[PDB]
Amino acid sequence: AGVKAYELRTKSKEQLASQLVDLKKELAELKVQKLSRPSLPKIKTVRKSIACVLTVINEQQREAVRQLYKGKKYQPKDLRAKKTRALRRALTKFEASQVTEKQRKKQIAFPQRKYAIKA
Amino acid sequence: SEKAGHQTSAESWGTGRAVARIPRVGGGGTGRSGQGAFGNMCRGGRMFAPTK
Amino acid sequence: AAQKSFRIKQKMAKAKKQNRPLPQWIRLRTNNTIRYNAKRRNWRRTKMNI
Amino acid sequence: AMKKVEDGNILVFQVSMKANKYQIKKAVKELYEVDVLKVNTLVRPNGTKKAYVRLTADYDALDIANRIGYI
Amino acid sequence: GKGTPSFGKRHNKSHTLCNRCGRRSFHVQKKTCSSCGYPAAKTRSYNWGAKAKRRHTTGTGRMRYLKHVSRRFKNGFQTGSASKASA
RNA sequence: AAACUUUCAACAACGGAUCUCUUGGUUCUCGCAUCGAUGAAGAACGCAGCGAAAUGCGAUACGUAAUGUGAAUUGCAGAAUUCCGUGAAUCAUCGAAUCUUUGAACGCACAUUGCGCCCCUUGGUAUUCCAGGGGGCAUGCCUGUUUGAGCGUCAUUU
RNA sequence: AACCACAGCCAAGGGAACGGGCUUGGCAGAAUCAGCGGGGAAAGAAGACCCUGUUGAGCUUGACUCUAGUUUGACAUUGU
RNA sequence: AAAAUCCACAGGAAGGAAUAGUUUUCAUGCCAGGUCGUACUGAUAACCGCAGCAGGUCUCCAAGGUGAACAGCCUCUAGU
RNA sequence: CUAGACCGUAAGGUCGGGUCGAACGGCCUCUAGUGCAGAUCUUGGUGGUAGUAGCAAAUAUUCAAAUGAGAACUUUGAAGACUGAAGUGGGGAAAGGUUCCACGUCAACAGCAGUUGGACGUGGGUUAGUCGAUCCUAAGAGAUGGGGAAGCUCCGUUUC
RNA sequence: AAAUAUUGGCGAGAGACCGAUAGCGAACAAGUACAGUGAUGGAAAGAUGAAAAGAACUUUGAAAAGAGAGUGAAAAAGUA
Ligand SMILES: [Mg+2]
Ligand SMILES: [Mg+2]
Ligand SMILES: [Mg+2]
Ligand SMILES: [Mg+2]
Ligand SMILES: [Mg+2]
Ligand SMILES: [Mg+2]
Ligand SMILES: [Mg+2]
Ligand SMILES: [Mg+2]
Ligand SMILES: [Mg+2]
Ligand SMILES: [Mg+2]
Ligand SMILES: [Mg+2]
Ligand SMILES: [Mg+2]
Ligand SMILES: [Mg+2]
Ligand SMILES: [Mg+2]
Ligand SMILES: [Mg+2]
Ligand SMILES: [Mg+2]
Ligand SMILES: [Mg+2]
Ligand SMILES: [Mg+2]
Ligand SMILES: [Mg+2]
Ligand SMILES: [Mg+2]
Ligand SMILES: [Mg+2]
Ligand SMILES: [Mg+2]
Ligand SMILES: [Mg+2]
Ligand SMILES: [Mg+2]
Ligand SMILES: [Mg+2]
Ligand SMILES: [Mg+2]
Ligand SMILES: [Mg+2]
Ligand SMILES: [Mg+2]
Ligand SMILES: [Mg+2]
Ligand SMILES: [Mg+2]
Ligand SMILES: [Mg+2]
Ligand SMILES: [Mg+2]
Ligand SMILES: [Mg+2]
Ligand SMILES: [Mg+2]
Ligand SMILES: [Mg+2]
Ligand SMILES: [Mg+2]
Ligand SMILES: [Mg+2]
Ligand SMILES: [Mg+2]
Ligand SMILES: [Mg+2]
Ligand SMILES: [Mg+2]
Ligand SMILES: [Mg+2]
Ligand SMILES: [Mg+2]
Repeated sequence: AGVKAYELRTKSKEQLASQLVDLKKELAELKVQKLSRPSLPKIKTVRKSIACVLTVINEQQREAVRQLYKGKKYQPKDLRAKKTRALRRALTKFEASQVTEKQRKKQIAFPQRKYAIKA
Repeated sequence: SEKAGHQTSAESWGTGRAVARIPRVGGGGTGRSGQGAFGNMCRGGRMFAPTK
Repeated sequence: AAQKSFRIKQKMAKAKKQNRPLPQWIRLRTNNTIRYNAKRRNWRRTKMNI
Repeated sequence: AMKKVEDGNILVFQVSMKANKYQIKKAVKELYEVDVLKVNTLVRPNGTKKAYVRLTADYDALDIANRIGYI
Repeated sequence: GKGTPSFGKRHNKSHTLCNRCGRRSFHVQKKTCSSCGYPAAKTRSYNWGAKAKRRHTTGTGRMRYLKHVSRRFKNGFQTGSASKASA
């Protein structure tokens, strides 16, 4: 059936490493059995189980690193957002909204007014 | 399409090769090589007065 | 050449694995239109230009 | 490959194309707990790598092949 | 003997495989690919060669990363994960 | 008179016209704005129980995680307490990852799967040798840091 | 495979002034095999000679019109 | 041809003394030596020439007789 | 499709019969990529030629058995020959890329044949401290500094 | 900023357009097979049936296959 990632998430790093080694042994033994058995479908289940364990392990390591760099400038580039080169180049909302004190005075003094032609 | 029938570098072989003077696909090895092109009478050619 | 680059031998190994007829059960699949191996190469017929 | 197993004290393995003779020696010692005398390697005409791993006189190749599972 | 007997001397190679485009257009002595222009930084291309441009242009390969850009755009380049668990 | 040649018809050939069909093309219009050193486009090689290709993917390899759906997949084989279910599927969605060798391609090099250096760490009696694992080392330019050069130059001083 | 309008016996006549066909005569009997080079103005190529084209190209020169280079002058660089 | 590379010499920096202080280009002893290539043809059928084409395509080994001779002719091994 | 029928001078139209299998007409109008014998016309298909020209260089084959449905050609034996060591021998370099080897096997291919095969199908096969590459420099190629160039880039190889 | 452009990209709606020699070169494993040293050049190829129900079985043949039988509305639909 394979392993369930939601089950795997409740495990520590050592437990996931132990399961990963156990599954690798299983795959090696099953690849030996494939030499004599004409067809082996369990290979795919164990192979996907290995991917699921490696995925969960990676998610735990990446999450712990995110906690390590929490709320500080200069995150690792892999943990930064992957929007787009140009989007990452663009001025921030703060920089875009910046105005001179002179323009800000004019915006305060003479804003566009709400009006209607009725009376 | 304005490029239909003309996406080819075909040229005539001229007289003296016992074939008509219609431009012909160059090269070799594909069955299209040596065939007529660009003409309204040619298969895969350009239609007469393409609709605009 | 019998003293080859690895890159050439790698390309020769890929061509060796490709050299085969169509698997028979592919013709049995629903909506199959593949009749044969239209890209079958042979050392006597068409050279592979490295 | 099998007649090599019961005649030359040799285990024949398909190994990674990125593996060199050191890594093949280290892996065989770790996965199978046998001591390795020599490793010869070649790249097969299908692009995989074949390792001829000869064991020391202290280990048989039949019993290890049986323990691994083939024959 | 400019024809058939001279054709029996063709056993060297002017071009081999290009690292960049895998074309067998890498001129061995010039160390330039006649197809892609390796090792120049730009890819060799010409507007008089419209078919060649068609042969090698964007979309004739896998588009390993571009194939998902429009989907990420359509979702606003969102970050995080989907929220719920099941039905 | 037969055979033979020729014409016509029937049946049979050869060949693939005609008719009907069309998950394709072409043209017009509308809406939108999103590639890349956070490594693109493109290239090589590989990956399935049985695949050569197309398509998909990258040693986590026709895929992993997540979310939705709600019982498939299917050419065979196989599995099918998971089927009133955190749950089938070559399903949809997709925001987390993996992403070989490359390529603007960035240690140097590259018709070589060629050759180095730095840091951590492991093994071989090992700062020095060999090897394994992990992480690094391109160029131009900007801001800053530190360390410097120049009788270019200012004060200072037994 | 070349080749093939249809085809295939002559004589003369006329005819685009040398016909296998047209006109007048000669004649004329299935199906064919080996050979042969008279004829098919046989085949091979939109004559390469010649002429025409307000079609070229190679080459030459005191052709027409220019040009790289080079030389000469002035200004600038250019000061004391 | 060049270069990598190996050695020698001149020089005399520095280092070295007790029961052997050191040093040992003498002997023996221990460990390791990665990567890629490696099959086969090499041509009157494996290469190029549209092909299983009398063409073309670099080179090593080379028995006896005759004879001046790797000539021509005959023969042994091997091959067909 | 139809030496069956009818109408129209004609372009054409209609009907019967056979085949066939899913759409299509009459009339009034609109519109065109709207009618073919020719273009050494395009693509594809097909003839006569014609069972014709031919399959004649490299001295050459023969007997028997075995196999097999089938043997001039496969195998084995016997025999006759040839290459005649600057080879029709034994290896290699470019190049090819599995052609190497084994089993199965003959529709296509081997311009006859085929039980054979460089063919078809499925597999097996290439093991290095010492052989090569890898290192060196050669004629040369080429970054850097720097100078040209609108620029793609060019020069230059120790230069300021 | 907007009114303007847009034979590329993405997402849509359409046509007195083409209907497999047409329509893009490509309706199909199409920029594929294949040619060329190379720049480049570059095809052909759609349709059984509603459903494989894709012909069990007998017989002749060494076999392909034939003759039967059978499936199907139809084999005057047998993947030639
Ligand atoms: Mg997998
Ligand atoms: Mg067209
Ligand atoms: Mg290589
Ligand atoms: Mg190797
Ligand atoms: Mg080796
Ligand atoms: Mg010649
Ligand atoms: Mg010439
Ligand atoms: Mg050259
Ligand atoms: Mg990447
Ligand atoms: Mg999916
Ligand atoms: Mg005619
Ligand atoms: Mg006539
Ligand atoms: Mg005549
Ligand atoms: Mg008359
Ligand atoms: Mg008469
Ligand atoms: Mg004559
Ligand atoms: Mg003329
Ligand atoms: Mg002429
Ligand atoms: Mg005039
Ligand atoms: Mg000329
Ligand atoms: Mg060998
Ligand atoms: Mg060998
Ligand atoms: Mg060729
Ligand atoms: Mg003598
Ligand atoms: Mg008729
Ligand atoms: Mg129907
Ligand atoms: Mg017309
Ligand atoms: Mg006609
Ligand atoms: Mg006419
Ligand atoms: Mg004859
Ligand atoms: Mg002799
Ligand atoms: Mg002789
Ligand atoms: Mg050999
Ligand atoms: Mg084979
Ligand atoms: Mg034959
Ligand atoms: Mg035969
Ligand atoms: Mg055999
Ligand atoms: Mg053989
Ligand atoms: Mg078409
Ligand atoms: Mg019917
Ligand atoms: Mg019928
Ligand atoms: Mg029918």
